[PDB]
Amino acid sequence: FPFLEKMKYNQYKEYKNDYLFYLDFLKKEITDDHSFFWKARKVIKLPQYSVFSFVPLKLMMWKTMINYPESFWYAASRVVQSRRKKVFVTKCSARTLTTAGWTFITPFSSNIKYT
Amino acid sequence: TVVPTQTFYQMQDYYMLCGLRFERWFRCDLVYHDQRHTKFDQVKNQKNYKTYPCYREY
Amino acid sequence: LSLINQYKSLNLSSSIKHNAPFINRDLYVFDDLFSYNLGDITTKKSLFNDKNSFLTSYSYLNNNSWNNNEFDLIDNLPFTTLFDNNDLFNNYKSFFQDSIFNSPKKQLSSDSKQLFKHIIYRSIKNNIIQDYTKLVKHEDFDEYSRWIKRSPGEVLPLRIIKYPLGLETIHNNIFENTNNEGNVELFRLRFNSNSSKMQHK
Amino acid sequence: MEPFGTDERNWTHEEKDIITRFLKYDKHVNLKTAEMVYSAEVESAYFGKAGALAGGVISALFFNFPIVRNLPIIRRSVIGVLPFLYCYTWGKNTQEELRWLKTFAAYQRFVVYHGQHCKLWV
Amino acid sequence: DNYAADVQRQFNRTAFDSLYKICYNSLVQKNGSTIDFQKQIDCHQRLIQVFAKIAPIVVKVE
Amino acid sequence: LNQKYYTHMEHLWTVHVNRLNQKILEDPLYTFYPQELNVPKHNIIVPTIFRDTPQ
Amino acid sequence: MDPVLGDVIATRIYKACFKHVYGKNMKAYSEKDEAKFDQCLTSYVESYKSVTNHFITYLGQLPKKGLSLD
Amino acid sequence: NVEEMDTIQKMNYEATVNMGRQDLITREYTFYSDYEFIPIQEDRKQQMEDALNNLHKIIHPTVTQLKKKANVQEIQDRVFRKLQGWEGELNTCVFSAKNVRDSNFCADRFTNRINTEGVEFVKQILREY
Amino acid sequence: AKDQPFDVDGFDAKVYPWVRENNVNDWEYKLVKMRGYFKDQRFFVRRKRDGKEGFLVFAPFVTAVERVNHRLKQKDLLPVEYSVFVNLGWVPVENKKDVELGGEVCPPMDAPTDSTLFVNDTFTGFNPDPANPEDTEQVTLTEITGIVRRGEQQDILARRRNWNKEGIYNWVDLDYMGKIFRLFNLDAINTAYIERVVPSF
Amino acid sequence: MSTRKIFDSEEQSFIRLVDKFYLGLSLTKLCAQSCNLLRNDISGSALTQKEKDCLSICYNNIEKTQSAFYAKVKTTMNLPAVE
Amino acid sequence: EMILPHNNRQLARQYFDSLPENDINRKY
Amino acid sequence: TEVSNHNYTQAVAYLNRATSSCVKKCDSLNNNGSLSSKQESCLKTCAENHAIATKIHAEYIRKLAESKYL
Amino acid sequence: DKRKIQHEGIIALINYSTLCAQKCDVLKGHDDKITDTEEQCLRVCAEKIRQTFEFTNDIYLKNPNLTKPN
Amino acid sequence: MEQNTTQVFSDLAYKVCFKVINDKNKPFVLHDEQRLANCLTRYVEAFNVTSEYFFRE
Repeated sequence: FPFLEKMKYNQYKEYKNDYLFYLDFLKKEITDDHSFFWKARKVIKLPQYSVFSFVPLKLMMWKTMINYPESFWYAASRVVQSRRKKVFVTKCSARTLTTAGWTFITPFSSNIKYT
Repeated sequence: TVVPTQTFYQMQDYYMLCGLRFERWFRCDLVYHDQRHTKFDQVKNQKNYKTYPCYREY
Repeated sequence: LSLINQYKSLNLSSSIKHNAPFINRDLYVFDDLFSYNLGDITTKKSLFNDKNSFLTSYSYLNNNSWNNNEFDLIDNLPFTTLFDNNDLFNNYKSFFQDSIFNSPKKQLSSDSKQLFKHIIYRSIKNNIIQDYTKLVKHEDFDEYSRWIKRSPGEVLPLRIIKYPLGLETIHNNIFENTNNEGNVELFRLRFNSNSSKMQHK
Repeated sequence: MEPFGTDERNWTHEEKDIITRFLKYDKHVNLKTAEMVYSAEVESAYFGKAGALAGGVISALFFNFPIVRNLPIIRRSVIGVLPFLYCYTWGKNTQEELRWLKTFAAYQRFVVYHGQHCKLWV
Repeated sequence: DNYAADVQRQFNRTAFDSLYKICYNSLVQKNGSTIDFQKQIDCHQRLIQVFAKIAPIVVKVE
Repeated sequence: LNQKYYTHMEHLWTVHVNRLNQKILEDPLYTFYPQELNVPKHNIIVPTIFRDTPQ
Repeated sequence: MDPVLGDVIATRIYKACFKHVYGKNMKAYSEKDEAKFDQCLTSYVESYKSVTNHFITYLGQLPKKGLSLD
Repeated sequence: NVEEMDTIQKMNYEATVNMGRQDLITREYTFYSDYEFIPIQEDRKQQMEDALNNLHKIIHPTVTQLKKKANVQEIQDRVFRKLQGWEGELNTCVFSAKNVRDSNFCADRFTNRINTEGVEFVKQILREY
Repeated sequence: AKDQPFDVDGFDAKVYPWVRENNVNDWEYKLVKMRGYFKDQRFFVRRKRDGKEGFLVFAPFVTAVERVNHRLKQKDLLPVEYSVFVNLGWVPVENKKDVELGGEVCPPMDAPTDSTLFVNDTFTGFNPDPANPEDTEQVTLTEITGIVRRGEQQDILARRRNWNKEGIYNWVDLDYMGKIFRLFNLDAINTAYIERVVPSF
Repeated sequence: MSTRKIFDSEEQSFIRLVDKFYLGLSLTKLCAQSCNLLRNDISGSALTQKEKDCLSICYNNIEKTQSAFYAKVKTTMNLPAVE
Repeated sequence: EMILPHNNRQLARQYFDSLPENDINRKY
Repeated sequence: TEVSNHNYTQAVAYLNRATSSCVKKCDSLNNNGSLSSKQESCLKTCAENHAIATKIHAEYIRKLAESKYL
Repeated sequence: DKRKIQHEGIIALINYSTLCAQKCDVLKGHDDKITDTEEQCLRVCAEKIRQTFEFTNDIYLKNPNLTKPN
Repeated sequence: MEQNTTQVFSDLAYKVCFKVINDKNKPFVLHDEQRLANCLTRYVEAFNVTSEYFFRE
């Protein structure tokens, strides 16, 4: 999903029709410009390294990805062994995504808030 | 009963009755709303407490 | 295009020295008219008028006059002590809790500027003391709130309201109201005091 | 506030101008209504100039149309200006129509804002 | 400049104006519209003498 | 023009003479003076100090 | 405040007492006049205290927000 | 006083005081676009209240001796039509009032209408019943 | 060569005399000593001085402010700023980066000796108080002496043509400068600009 | 009685002088009214012997009561020291 | 409308006061 | 809530003017150093009236300035 | 200085305006509207003040000996 | 100086209006507050008229 957010590059959309200050925009400090940083998903106690790379394992060799005509979902589809075989855990996180039976009952059927 | 239930007693849902009763109460309130704390139950001397005239309709 | 012949007179002094009701200021006697023991005056000192209002004006100029004090610190009055009198101290705190008796220097300066503009324009009509900017003011009130609702039209100055009859049948009396004179009331007068005031929810 | 009916006089040019300038600059007009009138004035101004320019362009060509180019000068000029007159009238009428319709909408908004219409309440 | 002299000049002008106002208030009658100019001048001179005698007594650094 | 404004002015002059006969020299009900002859409106309206009701 | 404000208050008190004592009897100074000035000062101070008390009490008892009482 | 009341009594007293202090809070929030008018002064308010009390004094014996709410409401409706015409006149004349002198003139006219024409109209009505 | 500068303070600092009289022809090349404070933004116009390629540097110069907000505690409005363009000077092409944003043109004016001058001016609205009790009205005034210059016009044959979209400017377009810098007194700015002059060296 | 250091020495002295000046004007008016100088029967810009005697009495009373009364007011007010 | 009597500038009366003594209006 | 030195001085000035006017109105100096009951009642009434008048006058001045702004 | 001259002129304006207001008896409480009679009285009072000041400035300019040091 | 002028104006207004309104030394009421406001308005209008007449009128 970081590859989906285009608001990340919204700054460059300012100067596509306004070159006047574009050079000034190029004199800024690069923090996350044309780069992706994933925060640590694990506690690693290695003081010798200041920063730990948490790039997904399938996104490391851009060459392999530069000629593949598919979305980046391969790096996110079933890449972890962790599972939670519990009834109470939420497998949808989108409680509204359902139906109201063959008898369309309202407002349940007729509102995006519920369905 | 100031506003009878029999006006819309045929309906099990009291939506029209709710509207009618609230209409009557709001007329009473518009008559008496600003005198409540000087002439009615909201006075400081509660020994002189007099019931607000729209209590029953409310 | 709006500045063709709108500003012909610009020196307020040139109009003050002529039409104001005061003695001409070029009289050499003013140099040594009376005798005073001024002492040492090493800085330019300006006299402020009125027997009552002069000191306040000086208090307005001094920056040290705008140091905020807690009520515990200012717990004394010129002939009254407030720490011993708890009721008077509480009333003193409440009195200073009023926004009109504790206005900041910006509020005082705005009031001074507006009053001075009123005095200058309503007297000289020079039209250079007024705001050079043309202001167009519109009320942008958010009507999508359920706690503040303005009044469409107005709450009219006087409204005559009929007291409903027969609302109460507790003791077979149809007249809810009775004035001090002992007479039953059929009508009521409701007055609107503040036009711009909102109505409480 | 205005009278309503068939026998009532339609809004005159002077009344329309007065009400427009009232909605634009009065203190009792909210910012939304004033913005409505301002946007009415901004967008409508294009239509009159556009219609006049289009009529001028067409009539320049229509002055040399295969039959028009072979007519005596008086008839040629009248027939040539007929497109210009029509397009200029269209531009001016459309500009006035758009501006006055949005101004009348703003006037309705002002009337409802100050509760100056009977049979209209919240 | 002579700040003391300027302060003295301001004091003299203010005293002149105040005494003139006192005389005008004293000698005006019939809701205004009636005052004697020579009488006003004479009263102003008398009050000027009074304030000249009083000023050293009161106006002094303590 | 004479037809229309003759009837209209006849009514107007009848009203004028009727109000002159009664020595009514004030202005009629729909006289709108120019701004130099109009009373300015007093903006400053200080509301009365709020005070808790004893009752 | 500033002590010069106390001096201004002293000036007002002196003016009031001088008007009270010598306003209608423009006579020479005496020890009786000294006693009268002391009495006028005492009366003015008591009046100032009473006026301050009532002024602050009235301007302090006017409601300005919702009563809380903690 | 507050020190002489228990916790519940203090709660009730604070409740009554706060319910009385509604208008005070609303005094802070004023609208710019509203049409300001000079309000009816307190003396004129009291005079109009006295005129209404005089009308009620005239009305009281008849309505209190009347045993029919229909008749009492008919009397109220007629008197209210008259008083409402006069009230509309007063509101029209007060909203356009340029100053307190104009407001006082309008209020005095309304009070005189109540005290002169109102009493006669009410007396004729009550003589009908 | 006479070096007698007309003072720009007071009402003339709010609406300029040349703007007010529309007689910049009678005001061109006349020294004026104006008081006010500069803005941060700088404008560069391609120009050669003494045969060296460079840029004329202009900066908005706020000569007056107006505070139209009566709700001082509730709302912190932006003051209406009356400004004129001041030609700060000329910098060679290689040193264009050496021009600083918000840099001080010259040392500010000294604190006035008179204690009655530490208030907001009636016309300019400026308070020359180094420690203003109101932190939202503190201003560091500055005095600049310079000649009055009329704005330039486009003349392609003279090679003064500016591509506003591409950021290349060869002639002083006061209208575009005001529009881009979001200044208020657009007409007064278009009237003329002041070229700062220093007493030799 | 809450006293703070607001005015410096010279400014405080000048404000004291201003207060003394306005007290002097008020006492001038008071002496004139008490000695009957502001009457409507004034004949010229001069003071008669009776007026001069009354004014001299007024000056004597002012001189013999100013400092003592000021000190007494200072003591009865009892303003705390500023520090 | 109704111009209040204290606010009523009797302009008509003014024109009636400037009228000659023989005009038909005075007869009216 | 913290009060400025200028606001404290203004409160003292209000007290001074109220005291001066009340003394002049009620003749409180016509005592032996202690106020009479009638003079005390008159001083209380005058102080309350001065409090009301001070509040109304300050509100009027503020509204005049605001109407200049508005 | 020009600023001080302006200050003195405006102060004199205020003082004589309130002098005319007191003398003409235009301050009342029944209404806030100053009638035409009171307005004319105020204008006549201002005219008389202007005449008196003109006479005073004329006589003081010609013969300074009338006003001298002390 | 302008602040001093405005202070003098306001203080004179208060003094004269309270002299006029508080003449019987009766306790004030809401109508008395309104009368004080009317007196202040009268003072301001009198100042307007007098100053206008002073400046060429």
